[PDB]
Amino acid sequence: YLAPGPVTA
Amino acid sequence: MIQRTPKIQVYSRHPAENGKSNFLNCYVSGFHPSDIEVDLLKNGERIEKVEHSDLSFSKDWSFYLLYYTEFTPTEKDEYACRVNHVTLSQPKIVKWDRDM
Amino acid sequence: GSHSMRYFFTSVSRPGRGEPRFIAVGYVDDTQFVRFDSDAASQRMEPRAPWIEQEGPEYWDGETRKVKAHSQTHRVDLGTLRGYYNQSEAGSHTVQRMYGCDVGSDWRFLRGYHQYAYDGKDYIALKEDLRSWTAADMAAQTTKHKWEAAHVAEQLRAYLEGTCVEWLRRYLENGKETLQRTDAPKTHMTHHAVSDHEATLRCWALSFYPAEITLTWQRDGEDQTQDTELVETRPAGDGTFQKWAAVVVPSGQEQRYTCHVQHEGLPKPLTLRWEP
Repeated sequence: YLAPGPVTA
Repeated sequence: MIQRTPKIQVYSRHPAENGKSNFLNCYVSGFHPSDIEVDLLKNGERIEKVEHSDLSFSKDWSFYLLYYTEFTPTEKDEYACRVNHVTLSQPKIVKWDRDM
Repeated sequence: GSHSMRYFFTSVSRPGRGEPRFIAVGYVDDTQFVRFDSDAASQRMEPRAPWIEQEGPEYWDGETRKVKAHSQTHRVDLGTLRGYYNQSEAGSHTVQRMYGCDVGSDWRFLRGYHQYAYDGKDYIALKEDLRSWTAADMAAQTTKHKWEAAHVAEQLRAYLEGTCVEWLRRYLENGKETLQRTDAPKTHMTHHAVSDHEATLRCWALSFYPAEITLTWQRDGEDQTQDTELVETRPAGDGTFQKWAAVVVPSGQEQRYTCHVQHEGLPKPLTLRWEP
């Protein structure tokens, strides 16, 4: 179960 | 930028017995960047029905992949894995040895 | 024993034309269970183990939306980092991400991790407390500041300590028949006459799961390192692993040497000694 969409660098 | 050459192991899934069906594996690991060309050879020619794993990588970020195909060893047929990568000036061929 | 769930993501820019190539894999322990590949036709998160096929279409819709969100974040990062590092738009670059959680025997949270790399080197990583970041250089330091102002650690922590563990447990229960079976290595020893005066003994460990194993040679009860070779642990292709270790010995002295094998699936380590 993936994490929510990550935050950009 | 930071290039790591592939380690190559060529081996069968199961102990090799002439005339019995088996899987030939070429395991390439420890390389970066990810683009790589891997062929399996029978007596010099590229085998067509070769499958590979999904790209993943290790603790030091280096990539690994498994290539494999179905085969039937015999006394005299040569099998091998040929690999090309930006870190190699020419493709490297690694012969299968039953005992390794 | 202990378990983990981990995801691996790779993106490779294609300056000549189009979007980056993106590949994602998930694992429970050493078992791959899902994949996504931007170049495959489905454009969906796909099962790679039978016990995940259980999951209904909302699972798969959800995972598919999330994984695409990951590929787009990486695509933006490839552009941002090329500018932070002052690189030309001509070359191909790579971003890599890995995160997940471990649980102990008791299936309670043990630890979580989230790490990110650019061109094969550490860029930024979550610290063990899951509240703060490790940046490797001044570009990553800029990313650290952005993620701190945006409270990224909190929300990761909520997932690593909560959601991740909860799903790991559900998968362990659903994939019980394999995921909670350990397969002890099948071992044997081979003998190769190198010359009239030396021989090689090779100790094999086959068809074992999980991948963690130790093979060590001893001579008259003490560890030996000189004149040995140890191959890296390698996948058999059916979900188990293989390894071997070899030692060169004077011919006629084979009985002095012993191979010791340790693995989670073995109550006692095994000892092998030549004379079948």
